Amino acid sequence: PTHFEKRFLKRIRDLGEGHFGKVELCRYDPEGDNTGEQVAVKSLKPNHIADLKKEIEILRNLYHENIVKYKGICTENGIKLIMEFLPSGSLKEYLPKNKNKINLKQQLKYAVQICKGMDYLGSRQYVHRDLAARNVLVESEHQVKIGDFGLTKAIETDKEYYTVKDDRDSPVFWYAPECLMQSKFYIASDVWSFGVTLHELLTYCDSDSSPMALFLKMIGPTHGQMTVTRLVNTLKEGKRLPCPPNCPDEVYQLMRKCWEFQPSNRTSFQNLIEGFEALLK
Ligand SMILES: CCCS(=O)(=O)N[C@H]1C[C@@H](N(C)c2ncnc3[nH]ccc23)C1
Repeated sequence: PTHFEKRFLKRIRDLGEGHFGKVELCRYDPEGDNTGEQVAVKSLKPNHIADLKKEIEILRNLYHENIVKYKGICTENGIKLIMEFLPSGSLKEYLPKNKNKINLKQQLKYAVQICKGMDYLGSRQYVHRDLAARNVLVESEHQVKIGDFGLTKAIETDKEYYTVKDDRDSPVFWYAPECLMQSKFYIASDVWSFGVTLHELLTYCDSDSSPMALFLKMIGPTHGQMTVTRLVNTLKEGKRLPCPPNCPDEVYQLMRKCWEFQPSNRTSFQNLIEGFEALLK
């Protein structure tokens, strides 16, 4: 049930790619008649096998309505992670195609669902470290799920954070000051990334309004080396992503509470759930 044979995983197309990992759409077809189920397969790009094993162990341990469902594994010396496939794809793919169909009420319900999924992940003592719209999957127009855990780490025992020893290519434009200045990741650091994801969601994932595009227009291009320093300085000055068009004051105030410079001053996911639900009538 949880073991998928590689020869029967018929490649269809790519769903997404990282630096060292890729997610592909496959049809698991053991009958050879093309009636098999479509699944999302995460593997290693052409090791790092230990990190995919950790991700598998994390996802197998998560059971929640707003978290992509683990289905099993496929072995090669190598390993692949098998997950349910959500045909509507990420919010980055879905929102620009459905701008007219999705109103503020629906966006706020997605924000509650992501916070519920994140609060559940935090209760398991994990930090996601990669919360962005590209990682939020659309199950239906009424439901979303957190769909990738490639950077997820277990919080160091009796500590409030995880210290990254690598961070090779990480989503710096979604990162809190403590991640950028000290490589320390708190549950509060995910709260900051959430505020950035909420900003993406409210702009319908418009590429011109993306966190990278906006910050590249605020700071200016330098590439690779000085980007993080110039981002830290911009954040120290009190500059934040602006209020999206048609975002009400009440929603922006919640978003701004995700963006307090100090981790201890930020709102929690439980407070965000209650705050958004109070706006839903
Ligand atoms: C290492 C690559 C990270 S990434 O590319 O930034 N995001 C992931 C691609 C995936 N995604 C769009 C999916 N689309 C459809 N069904 C799905 N099930 C499970 C996943 C998934 C999330």
